Amino acid sequence: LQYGPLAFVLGERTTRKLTETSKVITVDGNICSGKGRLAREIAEKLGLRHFPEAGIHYADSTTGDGKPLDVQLSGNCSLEKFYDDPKSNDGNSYRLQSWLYASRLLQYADALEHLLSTGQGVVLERSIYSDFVFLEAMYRQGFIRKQCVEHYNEVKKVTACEYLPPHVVVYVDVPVPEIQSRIQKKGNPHEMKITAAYLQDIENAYKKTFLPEMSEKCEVLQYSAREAEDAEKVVEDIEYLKCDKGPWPDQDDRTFHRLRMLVQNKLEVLNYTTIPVYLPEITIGAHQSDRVFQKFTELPGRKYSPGYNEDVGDKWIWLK
Amino acid sequence: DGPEKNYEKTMAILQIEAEKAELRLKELEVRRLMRARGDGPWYQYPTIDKALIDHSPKTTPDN
Amino acid sequence: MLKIIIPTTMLLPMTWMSKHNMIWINATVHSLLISLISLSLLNQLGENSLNFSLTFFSDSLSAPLLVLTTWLLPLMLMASQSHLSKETTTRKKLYITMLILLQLFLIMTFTATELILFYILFEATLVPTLIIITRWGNQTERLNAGLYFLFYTLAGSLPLLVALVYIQNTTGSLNFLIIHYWSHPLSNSWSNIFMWLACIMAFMVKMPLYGLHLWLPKAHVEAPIAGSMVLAAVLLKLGGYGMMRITTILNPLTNYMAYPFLMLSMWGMIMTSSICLRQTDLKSLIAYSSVSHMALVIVAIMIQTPWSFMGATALMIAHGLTSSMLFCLANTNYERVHSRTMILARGLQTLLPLMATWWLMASLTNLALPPSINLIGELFIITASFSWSNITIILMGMNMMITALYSLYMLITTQRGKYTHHINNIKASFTRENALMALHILPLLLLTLNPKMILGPLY
Amino acid sequence: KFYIREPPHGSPDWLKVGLTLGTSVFLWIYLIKQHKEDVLEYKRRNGLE
Amino acid sequence: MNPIIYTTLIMTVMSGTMLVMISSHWLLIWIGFEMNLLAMIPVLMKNFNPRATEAATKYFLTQATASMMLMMAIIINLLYSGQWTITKMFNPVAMTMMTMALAMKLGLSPFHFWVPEVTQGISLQAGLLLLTWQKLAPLSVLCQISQSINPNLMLTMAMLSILIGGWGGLNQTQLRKIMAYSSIAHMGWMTAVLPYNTTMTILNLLIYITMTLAMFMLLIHSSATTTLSLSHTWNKMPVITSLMMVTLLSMGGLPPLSGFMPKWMIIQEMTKNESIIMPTLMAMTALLNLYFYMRLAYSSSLTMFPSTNNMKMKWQFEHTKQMKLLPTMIVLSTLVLPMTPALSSLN
Amino acid sequence: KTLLHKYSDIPEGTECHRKAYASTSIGGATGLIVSAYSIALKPPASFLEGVARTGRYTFTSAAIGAIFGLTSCISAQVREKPDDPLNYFIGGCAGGLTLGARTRSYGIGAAACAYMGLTAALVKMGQLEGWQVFAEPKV
Amino acid sequence: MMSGRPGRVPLQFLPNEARSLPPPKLTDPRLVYMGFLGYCSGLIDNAIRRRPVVSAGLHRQLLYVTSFVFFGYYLLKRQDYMYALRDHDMFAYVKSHPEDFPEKDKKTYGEILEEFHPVR
Amino acid sequence: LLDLIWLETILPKTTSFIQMKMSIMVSNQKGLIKLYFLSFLITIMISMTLFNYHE
Amino acid sequence: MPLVYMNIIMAFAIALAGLLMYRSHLMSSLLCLEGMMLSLFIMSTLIILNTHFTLANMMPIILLVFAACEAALGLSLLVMVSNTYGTDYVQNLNLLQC
Ligand SMILES: Nc1nc2c(ncn2[C@@H]2O[C@H](COP(=O)(O)OP(=O)(O)OP(=O)(O)O)[C@@H](O)[C@H]2O)c(=O)[nH]1
Repeated sequence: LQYGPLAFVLGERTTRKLTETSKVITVDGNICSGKGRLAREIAEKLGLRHFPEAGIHYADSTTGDGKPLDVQLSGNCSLEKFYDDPKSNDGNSYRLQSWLYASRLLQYADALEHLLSTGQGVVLERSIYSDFVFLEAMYRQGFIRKQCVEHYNEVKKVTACEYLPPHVVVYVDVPVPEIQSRIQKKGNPHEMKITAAYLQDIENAYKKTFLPEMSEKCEVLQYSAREAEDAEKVVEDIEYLKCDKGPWPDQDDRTFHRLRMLVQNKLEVLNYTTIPVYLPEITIGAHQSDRVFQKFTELPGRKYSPGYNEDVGDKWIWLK
Repeated sequence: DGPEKNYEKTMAILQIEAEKAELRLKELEVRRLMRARGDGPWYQYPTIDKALIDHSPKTTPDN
Repeated sequence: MLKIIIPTTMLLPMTWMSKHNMIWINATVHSLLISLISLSLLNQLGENSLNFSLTFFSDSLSAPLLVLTTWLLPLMLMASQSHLSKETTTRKKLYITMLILLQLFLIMTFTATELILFYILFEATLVPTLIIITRWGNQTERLNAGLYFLFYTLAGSLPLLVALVYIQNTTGSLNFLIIHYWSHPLSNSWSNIFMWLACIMAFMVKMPLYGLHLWLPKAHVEAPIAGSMVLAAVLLKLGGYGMMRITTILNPLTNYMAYPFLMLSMWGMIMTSSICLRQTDLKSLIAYSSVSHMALVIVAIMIQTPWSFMGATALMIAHGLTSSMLFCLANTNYERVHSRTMILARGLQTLLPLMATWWLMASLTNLALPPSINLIGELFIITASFSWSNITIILMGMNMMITALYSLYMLITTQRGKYTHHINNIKASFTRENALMALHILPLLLLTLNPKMILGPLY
Repeated sequence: KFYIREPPHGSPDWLKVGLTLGTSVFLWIYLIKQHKEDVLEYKRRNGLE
Repeated sequence: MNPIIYTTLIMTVMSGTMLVMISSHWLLIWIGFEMNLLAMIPVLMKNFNPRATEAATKYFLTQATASMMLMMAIIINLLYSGQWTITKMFNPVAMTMMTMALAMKLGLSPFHFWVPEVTQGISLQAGLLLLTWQKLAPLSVLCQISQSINPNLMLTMAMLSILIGGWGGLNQTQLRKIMAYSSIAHMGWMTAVLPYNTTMTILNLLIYITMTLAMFMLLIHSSATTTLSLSHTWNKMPVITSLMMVTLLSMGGLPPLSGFMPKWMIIQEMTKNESIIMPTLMAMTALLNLYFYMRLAYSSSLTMFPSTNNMKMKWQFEHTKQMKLLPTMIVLSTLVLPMTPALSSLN
Repeated sequence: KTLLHKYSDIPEGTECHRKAYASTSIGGATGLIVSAYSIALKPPASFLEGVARTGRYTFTSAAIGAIFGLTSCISAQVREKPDDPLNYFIGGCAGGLTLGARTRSYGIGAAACAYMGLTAALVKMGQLEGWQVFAEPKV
Repeated sequence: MMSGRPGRVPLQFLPNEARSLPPPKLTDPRLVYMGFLGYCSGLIDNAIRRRPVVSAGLHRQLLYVTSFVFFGYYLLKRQDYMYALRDHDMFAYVKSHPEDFPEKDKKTYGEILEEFHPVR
Repeated sequence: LLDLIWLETILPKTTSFIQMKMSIMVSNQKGLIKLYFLSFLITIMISMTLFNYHE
Repeated sequence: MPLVYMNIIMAFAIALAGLLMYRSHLMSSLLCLEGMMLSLFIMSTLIILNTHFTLANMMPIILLVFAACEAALGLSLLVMVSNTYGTDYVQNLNLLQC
């Protein structure tokens, strides 16, 4: 049985399974600052599992086969258009930011459910608390309007407060000109078309609000590029910090029940991601919404409830 | 079918519905009478049951 | 009547599970067999109403209207898949379901025996029509249309309900047969006057009477074509039918209070007709013409003369057919032009000769060219009114005159002229619409041949 | 197959299905038994047959 | 709230209502009222927002005033009669005081401003509970003592409830407020039919209970609280809005839907009691309720509204809350009209 | 109820002064009731403007009742038609226009004519017939 | 109307006496319609859960109709008993009060002076 | 003049405007507890003997 | 219908009037509520002591029993309005108006 009120009444707690090794970490940094590398290294050094950085189709990975659905069907926005044509009236950029926010929201939801259900710790590449660095860095670059920023802040406050901050977070400090050289050597033509001011603004927004406000919520671990190169030392650092900061200690089993209830209902998590605000890049029209929803319905495995679609290979539907 | 079909069917229907009509009128009149006087099986209202009363000799003689 | 009710109800599963392509074919054909079965119901005993059961009965007034509805049901199905082609299969199936539920409610209404059951289904016709008008409407004031239509109907419907339950308490039963056979004279009490008003004003709202007729130029003009024809053709006849049923227990009072409404229609049929002349939209012109014809039917009802009743019934049937055909023609032209002002596309008689004809005898029947059932139904009412009061004739004599004017005016200004050069989307006449106007027109002349059937119970 | 995770109801619960049919047949045969008892008891009540 | 604590509080609310509906002693009925009031406040305070505190307060002090008034009536009755049995009031002042003492609990008179406030402030589930379960007890007491009501006072109460509820519902876009006003209107209907035949009151109460249950659990399953949010449900989930509009047509009472059967039967009863102006008045003024019902239906299902792109993910994820008894509730909410005479089972 | 009964005791038409006084008192009573509700739900700002509000309401209502009474009695006496429902209808437009003339509005009192006069005709018809707005439980 | 009738025992569906009445037939149109409500409830239940509303969960729909019919039978028996009781109390009160139920000295239309209104 | 002006003003629009106007004065309460309970207070003696519901 | 009853009824009437009128605070209204309860207790006690309804003397005790419970719940409500509001006044309690 999935965890509900009846399980708490029966006696299914989560403080019992949760231990010191049950940690939720995000490894954050600049663009291609080795955050995925270091996240994987702390993952299998500390024995914790790893959810990769949520993107456009991470939610596509969560449901069904996991293949990345059509871009139009899965949020009608692409990172490549962001990199190539940044400023356009279609507003693909804020659609990208909002969809990435909601995807990282569900990534954190599943991550929290994991270590609150089985007790195994979780490691991540960025999260909600590091999600705002991008949006502010873009907005400072003449990228999006302040109405999009205010919609982002209003969605953040009403869809992030019900969650609680991570256990530890690792920062991999790599200088922005080194990041420019790294993207030079990367090769993908889209990330060539980047403003170095945007990269410096990502770095600034990281170590101006993210890390400071982090330090009052959990324990921060600032590592330079060379310092984060030797992963053994960073994992032995995260082992020995104190693990005694934030709302994590003062977290009773009843608030555990609340947060498990919240994470287990995905529609609740992203219920306020679709608040009626009528933003120029957010209102899909009645006709467009009708056609796109119909297209999603004709997509296999998305017409009936998961586990009932006969077209996909289900069975026993008539006594299910 | 023949006209006798409709004739006898209308006889039965008319008789049944006329019985329904004056039964409804009798229902209205009976309800009025029983609510006005109460000397009938329904429209009775609750009253205190006598078996609750205790008749044993109390402390005060002339209770 | 369950030989017509049960198949109509079972028609719902067929469409609701038919394939993505078979819904239209299946609904059309099986509705055609339903109309064929209801064609039997034209079998009428001399004077005794056919009493199938306690709750269902029919006579020479309900049967022609029932046949009209059942024969009509394929016609909306044929007129709808043009503007309903680009829709989801489930949505199309529900549109069909709304139409079947409408027809079912109309059948139970016309075959109802108790006045309360008649009221239940009579008003219950509102809901499917409301959905059809609101959701599938294409114009702006469709949302306003639904509010206007529902509230106008209900404002009369509820006092009728109060009057009916009061009658049930007093008389004993709302059964038509009882209230007619056990009818009692009505005293000229003012409480009885208000009871008559309650029993009359609902149907007169759905008649409509002049003044409180604003729901049609704001409802029929906006509804999808299927809704428009089912409204004008039959839903208008609901008030007339109900009045014909209810005037049995509404005498001799009626005459004294017949004076205000009668002339309200008599004068009103002029203004509406005049409003028809200075119109800009085809659908509004047809709606106002429908108001005028229904006002003539109102006059026929309140005369309470045998001849008036027969002419009334004939006019209801003929007007239903003619209004449905005229609305269908207007939809064809509008869809071909995607606009409804009757000046944008003129001189299409050459381009579409069969449409030119269909419009020609549609106007002729609307103009009441003898010996069509429209003309005989009109003339019977005219003679009854003249017997009741002579001066009526000039007002009557005015009406068709003005009617004739607009009865040809749109035909002059939509096909009898020069085509507009910048438009080119007028394609060859799809034989669907031509056939549809055929199924509209041939039954009209067929009933013209034998009008003893649509002549009503007084014949 | 399609869904990476097991479905909430994908393989139907033999338990709940079993109780569903078990109660339904109970309701049906209790209904029949009750109807027979009522008809016979009504027959013997007023002494019809 | 610990789930066991919530279960105990719900059981105490239900036990207070049961104590009201099973006790003969007046003091025991008041004790049931007190237990209901005592256990109701934490249920509202479950979500713990300032709206919840505001609403729970306004709920409390009104109910406390009503219950103290109910004691004044009970004590006067005992003084003038010497009986605690719930039969009838032997002092006209006591009953013409308890009529509004039992009215603020229902929230129908000008003692109704608390209802929209508490409904909006507290959560939707506790709103369902407040608008459905918290009305059986005072209505049960009114049904027991209906034999000795001053009809003028009760009818005036019912008329004011209907009129102000229907009018106030016309000017709110929040679903909780217009449901509170709809509940006020239905209170007016049942309370109007109360003095003549309490069986029709019970029938209307049952229909309203099931139909409000269906409406509210549809709202919860749609996770909507404002008109725009509910309108947005069409893109994510259309069957909810499709059932929404049918249930709203039942709210207005349009036959052949279930909602007509009370409105119908009530009209049939009081016209038997020579009351003709009153049924016509209510029948006409129910159109104010119907107007905002159709306004809600228009911008929920009959016209699809501008959606939000992130709903592409919302369609990707299904619901988890089961919403038990909902499909049955809709069925008794729309098609029970052909089984109308079954109301004799209540009698 | 006795205050309303004052109108009942005076036969319609005759004793026009007493009937006018009784109708004025009915109007004034309704006026202070409405003004009390107004200053309760809608907050005033001070004592003197509160008196202004309640005086405006009671002035409007007392004028309405007074002119209704006067029109009714003089119309029933002049035309010798006491049972005439239209006797109250002049009280409607009198009740209408001045009410608009109390609010300095034209359409207000124009529609008030028809509305108030029609309701006055029906209430008078309540005297003519045996209508009961609050019918005691009979069946 | 009957909540105060003598001999009533509270909180029990059928008060034993009702077995003397003909039980409602299993074919009864009211009963089968209440079974139809059971089918409908299954259709919404599958539709409400994004399921193949016609074919999904045959057992769930089958349970729905069976449950409705059972409560349908008992409600119909309860419904008919009250209406029978209404007639019983009616006629018994009619017989017990002959003076309040006068009989009418029957006469034909040939002697009734029914006024005729000329329809002009 | 008649249809779109006087016929709208005579029945539908007038009633709609009346309901619109006075539903506002009904539903614009400031929500304060003090005035709500003051209105309850006034209704108390208005029902008590001002209308003489007691007798 | 004797005299002391008049004084207790009149005291309850003024306490009902005082409850139904607020000035600033929440504690004062609660005190007026418990005064209403006091008047109820005194009245009922007088009634049952006078009538020698010996089995009914428990009724004022149960009255006080639920009296204290309501007072406690009301003042906890005031605790929460103070926690979220700093003070206890009612005119500033307006967040639910819209
Ligand atoms: N607009 C936007 N883009 C984001 C956000 N988070 C991540 N991305 C994009 O997702 C990708 C993240 O890449 P990074 O992890 O920074 O770098 P990388 O090249 O993958 O290399 P590693 O950091 O070593 O994993 C880039 O395309 C980012 O622009 C966000 O919050 N907003």
